[PDB]
Amino acid sequence: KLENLKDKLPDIKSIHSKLLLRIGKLQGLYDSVQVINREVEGLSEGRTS
Amino acid sequence: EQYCAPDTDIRGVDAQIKNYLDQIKMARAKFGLENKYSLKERLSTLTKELNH
Repeated sequence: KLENLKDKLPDIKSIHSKLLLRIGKLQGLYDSVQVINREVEGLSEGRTS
Repeated sequence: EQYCAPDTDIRGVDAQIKNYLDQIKMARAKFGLENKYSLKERLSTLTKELNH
């Protein structure tokens, strides 16, 4: 059963490429929340234009 | 919720914040000016003329 190890390899390349996709999405949600917390800090200083 | 729902570009939803982040002071300077003095001095003289 270990002789081929051929058609069992690209179905782990598939589930590993979706996980690296889901990491980069939620790493982008934690970079737009840190934009909202830079505006609400600066706006509640008192200086708007 | 649109960052994690599938089949979406990331840069197309990052521009929905720049829309939202400027619609939040276009409603805070619309009630921070009409409540500043145009409704302050309508209650300044009218509470003196009630007392008299």
